[PDB]
Amino acid sequence: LDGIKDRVLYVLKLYDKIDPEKLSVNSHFMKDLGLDSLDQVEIIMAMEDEFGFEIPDIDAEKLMCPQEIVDYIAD
Amino acid sequence: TSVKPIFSRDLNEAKRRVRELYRAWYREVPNTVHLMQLDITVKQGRDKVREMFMKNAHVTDPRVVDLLVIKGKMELQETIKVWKQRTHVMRFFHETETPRPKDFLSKFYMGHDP
Amino acid sequence: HAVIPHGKGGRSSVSGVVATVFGATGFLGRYVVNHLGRMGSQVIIPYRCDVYDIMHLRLMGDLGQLTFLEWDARDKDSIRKAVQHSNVVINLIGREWETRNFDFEDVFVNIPRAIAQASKEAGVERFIHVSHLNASMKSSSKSLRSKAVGEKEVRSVFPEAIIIRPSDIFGREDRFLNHFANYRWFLAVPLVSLGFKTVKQPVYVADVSKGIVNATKDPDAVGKTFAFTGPNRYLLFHLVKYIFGMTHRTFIPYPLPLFVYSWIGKLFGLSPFEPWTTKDKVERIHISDVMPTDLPGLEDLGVQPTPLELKSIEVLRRHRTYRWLSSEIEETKPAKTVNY
Amino acid sequence: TNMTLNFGPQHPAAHGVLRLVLELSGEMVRKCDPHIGLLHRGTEKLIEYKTYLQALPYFDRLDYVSMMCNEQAYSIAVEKLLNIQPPPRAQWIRVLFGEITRILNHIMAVTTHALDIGAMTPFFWMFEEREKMFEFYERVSGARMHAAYIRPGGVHQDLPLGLLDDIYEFSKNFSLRIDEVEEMLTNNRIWRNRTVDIGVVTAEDALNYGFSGVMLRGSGIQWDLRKTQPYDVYDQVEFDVPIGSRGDCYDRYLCRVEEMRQSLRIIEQCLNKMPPGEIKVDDAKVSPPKRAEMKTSMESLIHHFKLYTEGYQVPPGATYTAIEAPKGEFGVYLVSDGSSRPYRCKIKAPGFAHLAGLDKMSKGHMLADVVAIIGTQDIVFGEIDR
Amino acid sequence: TYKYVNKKEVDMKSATDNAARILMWTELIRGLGMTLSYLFREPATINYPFEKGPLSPRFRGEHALRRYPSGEERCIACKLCEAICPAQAITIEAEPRADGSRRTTRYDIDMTKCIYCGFCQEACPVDAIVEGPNFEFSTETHEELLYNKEKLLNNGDKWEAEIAANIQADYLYR
Amino acid sequence: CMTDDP
Amino acid sequence: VRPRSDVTHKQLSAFGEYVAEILPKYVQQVQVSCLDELEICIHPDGVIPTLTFLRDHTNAQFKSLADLTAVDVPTRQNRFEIVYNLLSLRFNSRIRVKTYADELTPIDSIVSVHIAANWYEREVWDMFGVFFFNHPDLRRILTDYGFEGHPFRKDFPLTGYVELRYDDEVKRVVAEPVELAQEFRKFDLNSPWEAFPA
Amino acid sequence: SRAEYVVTKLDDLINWARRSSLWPMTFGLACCAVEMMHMAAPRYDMDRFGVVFRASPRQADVMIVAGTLTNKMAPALRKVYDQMPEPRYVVSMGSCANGGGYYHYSYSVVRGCDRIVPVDIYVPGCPPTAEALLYGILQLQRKIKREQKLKIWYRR
Ligand SMILES: NC(=O)C1=CN([C@@H]2O[C@H](COP(=O)(O)OP(=O)(O)OC[C@H]3O[C@@H](n4cnc5c(N)ncnc54)[C@H](OP(=O)(O)O)[C@@H]3O)[C@@H](O)[C@H]2O)C=CC1
Ligand code: SF4
Ligand code: SF4
Repeated sequence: LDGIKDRVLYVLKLYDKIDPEKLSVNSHFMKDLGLDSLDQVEIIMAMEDEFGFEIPDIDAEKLMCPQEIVDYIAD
Repeated sequence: TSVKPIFSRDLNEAKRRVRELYRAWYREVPNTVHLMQLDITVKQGRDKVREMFMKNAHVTDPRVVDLLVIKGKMELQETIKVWKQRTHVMRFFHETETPRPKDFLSKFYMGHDP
Repeated sequence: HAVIPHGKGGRSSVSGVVATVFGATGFLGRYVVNHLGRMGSQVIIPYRCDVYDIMHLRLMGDLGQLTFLEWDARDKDSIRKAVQHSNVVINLIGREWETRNFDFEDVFVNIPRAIAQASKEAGVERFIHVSHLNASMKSSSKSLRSKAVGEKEVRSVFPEAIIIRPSDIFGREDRFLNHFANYRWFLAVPLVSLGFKTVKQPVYVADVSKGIVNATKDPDAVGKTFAFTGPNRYLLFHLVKYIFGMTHRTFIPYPLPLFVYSWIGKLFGLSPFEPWTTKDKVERIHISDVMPTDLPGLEDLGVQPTPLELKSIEVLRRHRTYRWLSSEIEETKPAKTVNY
Repeated sequence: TNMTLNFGPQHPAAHGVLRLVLELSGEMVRKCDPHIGLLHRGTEKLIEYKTYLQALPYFDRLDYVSMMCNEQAYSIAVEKLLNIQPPPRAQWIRVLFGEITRILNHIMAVTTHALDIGAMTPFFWMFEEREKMFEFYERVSGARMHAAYIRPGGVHQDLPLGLLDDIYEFSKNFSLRIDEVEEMLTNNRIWRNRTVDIGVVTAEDALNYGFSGVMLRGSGIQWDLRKTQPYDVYDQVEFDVPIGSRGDCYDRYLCRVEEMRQSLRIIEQCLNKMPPGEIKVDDAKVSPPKRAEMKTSMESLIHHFKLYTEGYQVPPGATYTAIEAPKGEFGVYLVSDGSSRPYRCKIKAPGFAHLAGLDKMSKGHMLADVVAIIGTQDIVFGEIDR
Repeated sequence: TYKYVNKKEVDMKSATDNAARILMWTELIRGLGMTLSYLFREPATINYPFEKGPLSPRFRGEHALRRYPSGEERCIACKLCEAICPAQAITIEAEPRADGSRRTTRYDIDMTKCIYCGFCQEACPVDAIVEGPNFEFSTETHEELLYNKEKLLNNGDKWEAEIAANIQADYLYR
Repeated sequence: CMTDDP
Repeated sequence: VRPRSDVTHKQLSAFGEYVAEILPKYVQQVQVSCLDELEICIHPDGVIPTLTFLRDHTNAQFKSLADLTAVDVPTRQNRFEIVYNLLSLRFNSRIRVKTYADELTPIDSIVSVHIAANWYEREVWDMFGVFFFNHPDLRRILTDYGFEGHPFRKDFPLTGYVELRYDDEVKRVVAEPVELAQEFRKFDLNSPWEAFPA
Repeated sequence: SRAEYVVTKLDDLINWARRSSLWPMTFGLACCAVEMMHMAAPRYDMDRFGVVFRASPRQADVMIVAGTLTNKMAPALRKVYDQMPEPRYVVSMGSCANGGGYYHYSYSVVRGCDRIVPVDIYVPGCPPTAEALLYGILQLQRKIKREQKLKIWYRR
């Protein structure tokens, strides 16, 4: 259950245009990181490759929280 | 005002479609750079995709956004199926053309009409 | 005497540089005519190769931009008429194999002198002479030394004549990169000192070309001896392996005394048809790249050098196999940089 | 991709330039998506920037196998807009060279069809006859093909003094030349096989996909715009449309050989009954003045100067006029403002519709079948690409 | 009036006839006879350099600018040859010659642009620009194909005798 | 054969 | 003078009313012009309905689509004027139904009514930019694969903005902004004197 | 015996072989193709001169570009030019391919094939007469005859 967060944290910092040590689970891609709308899209996609599950077009819109992403991936 | 809608009733719904296309292109960039043996970097190409998707970031009207992705989707279908060849893809990168400076002094020094 | 530059900057536009370029057919040359033609400059390309071979140059020049003249190095008159109406003369005459009827002196010092000599008589505004990098009048390779001899002479025939001095060049159709990659035929790839202590700094051909062209259109360069070098140096070991890496062909660096190897170069040199390796080439290959302390070339003349790894994929692709032909540089590992 | 394989632009089998991106399960074609525009050149936009008489040469190039018949369509169209009609002799001429041109197209279509199939001797046999016909063009227009002879108000210059006689000697013999091809292909034990029951098109489907040509006539639909809606003096002649049954590559072929035969019947008449008269309208307003007149009469110079420099000045309107070009219905929709240069000129190409049908014709067919069907549509990429 | 191109008992005579057609390839042999027949016909080809395919007077061929017998070039720069050229090929700029007469300083027919329509032949009032008979002017370089006034005037002088004969034959028709 | 006169 | 047959002018006019009554809803103007051709003008929404009635009506069978085109009147608010020309092998006549479409207000597709239109509709999108809903596969037909801009629009430069040449440096064909060596000479041809309309 | 003589003679032979047998790969873009099929046809037999009726992009010595080289076909032309042997040649045919022709100012037409493939002989005429192509093919034969590849090798 945390293992998901372990992976999710690994994916966010690897792209390197985000989380320069400011990575936080409560941190929101759009709300505080400032990462672009599109960049988020890239992120969700990224998570999909490591998880091995492709999340739908819409639910990407609701999760801007890594922690919430782990919430959904566990489901 | 009072304009009949094309595919979405509002910018919101329209933006949904743009997201999908971005994803599409994002997932495709790598394949093209390999099926066309293009001499570019997937990362590099993926930035280009971003460039284009934002070159038209200013559009506020829903109808204009819908036709833009209508055009966009046909673009990737020709990009895929390798209908466009290496020469039609690389054109996006404007590799051969010499970049023009936008500095006034620069233009003054070169062209009569800037 | 001049041509006001009108146009937007592309083909079918005018830049006002009428330039004789005697050795255009060359690997470097091809590129020099490309930019000069792109810019819209008037280019006179003297040629002694057959017309069929000179055809590749026709298309990059716009209608009437390129004029081809029949010319013989031994015949002084041919050089005379070529520079009659040019205001810029660029000399790229060079070879690696001393040919039966042309010695390193001729290709590097003798001929390139007569040329600039006439150019002055003509009244050409500027002459650009190209000589190999690290060229001591005492360097081991007859080639390099002879080239050094020339850069001196031509000064006296043509004062304030720019002398760009490029390193071995990296580009498609180049030797530096293809030669090593073609060692595939050889089961083992000899490397003097096992490819060590001969750090080398390649430079993309275009960078060199653009640089050269920029010289033609800049007053800052007079008597300047620029040195286009590169964006990163390399011990010959990584270079060799890297090449083999992109070519996706095995690597067996094998130590072989340069003494014995100079002999292998002699062997190929013996061959009548364009010896593939040259006793001098061998030496040059091992001659370690000199560090930079001279008039800056690239960047200084306006072009930022381009790393080797970036375009290597295009130069070495032809050497791959059926499947290896589909691999790209970023999944591949880029070799380490040794400045030493 | 089911081994998607571009038929390729460079292919002797593909007329001109055709990329047929085809997905073939082994030697069976699952889907044909023809690509077009390899010869788009702008013919429709270029015409808007040119005057009526300087846009006439574009029509010869639209489908140049049928060089003149195409001109007649623009001619007719420009004549309708001006409500002017050509003089009687010019009409017969246009039908004379209209038909000669049909033969020229069919000799191309039948013989080029065979070359792709693999029969090569029919092409050389009939290209010699073609050659002889070209010479008619040259001695009438000046150009072997791309004449510019049929202009918007009649033809340009009367026939040379002696052409009719030679368009007779030739016609008197050409038949045997068609007969020969026949003894070589109509009943070949092998032509039939590769052609029979290949690309059958129903009657209802042919009308639906807008085939409008032999392709319709081959399916048994009786429609020849030359009999249904007579243009020029094709009304005064008597010919039999060659309708077909069991429409398939072989049947339509037989139809094209039969119109070669029927056109000789129409040519004969035209030679037998062409009237004495003028070959261009007498309205200096539309037709350029004779050179003796422009060099001796002021009103004629003024009319020569204005006509060549500015133009007809067609009255504002729009018309769709269709003839029966050898390929099929060739029509020009020419919208026109009062200006001397047109506003729009969509060329309907019998061929844009026919290619589209390639998909619905070549289904569950082998690679060789596709080659046979492109032949039975007489696709000239100039008309399709325009 | 319509006609059925292909619109259509079993007797031993009939069948035996049909079976022989399939078994011994009778119709195939018929086709071979036709080609053997021509093998014996005289070939229609011409020695191209030695014998030339016939072209009658109206053949458009290669552009030339004529001159009056006296020696005064016919063109008076009205420039409607430029106006009616469909391809924009002819470029004409003029100025009054010292004589006071009107002549073209530059007359450039771009032959690669020209599509040999022959309207220029038609349009000229003095008939200075004519479609000359020569069709063999293939050139090694693209620049040679672009033609200025001096090449066309020189072309006119070389072919004037035949051009005059050709115009002589066809002027009544025009 | 433009003119049948030599 | 052309050989007008009034017999036609009348019969086609009469059909024009017939259609106008049968479909009061979409027909805006019907007119049998001189040259004896009938043109029924329909609101863009009537594309499907008016065609279908003509394709499948016993008293007006218009089976084949001769052509689908779009004149572009830049002045007109609705820029394009989609024109559909239809033939009737049963009544040997032709009618043209023309609608109006602006750049971003798409028209319905008639591929259903006539499959001939599958290609012409792609042709209209490529050249003029009108979009056709419910089209099976709308994609550029005539223009190059990477072409940007719709060419037959009156606002598109003839020469265009891009041209192609082979560049050795890159050993591949490469677009460059168009640079022409003799610009299209734009002769002004309109005469300042009109012709008194008959 | 002077090798120089020995060389010239040898070169000539080489030139005679290439110049006698030129196997043309023709494109037939557009119509000027119809005027080449006429050359192949009986009045003006191309074969008699050693020109084969047609060959594939490989076995072809000369490419005759007949017809407009539109922007979409421009990448292909090159490919096929690039897929031919080391001794290769291009005979541009037609005003539509020498320059741009009637369609020079169009947005979809390359203004000449010599902007995409180096061109050796330019045959002029909208439908360049078949005799004219034949003249053009014959001038390519005189161009090859003059080529002196081995003498330059010897003198290099
Ligand atoms: N990487 C490199 O190649 C480097 C090159 N340089 C210098 O830059 C110059 C250009 O290099 P590059 O283009 O590779 O050299 P090339 O080997 O390509 O030869 C350059 C040109 O010189 C001509 N040439 C050679 N010998 C003679 C002669 N005897 N008479 C007349 N012309 C002759 C050749 O024409 P043809 O073959 O038709 O006779 C050729 O086109 C050379 O002079 C070289 O010294 C310096 C550093 C590195
Ligand atoms: S028309 Fe005849 S005369 Fe007038 S300019 Fe053109 S050529 Fe000279
Ligand atoms: S040149 Fe004249 S003939 Fe040859 S293609 Fe272009 S138009 Fe057709």
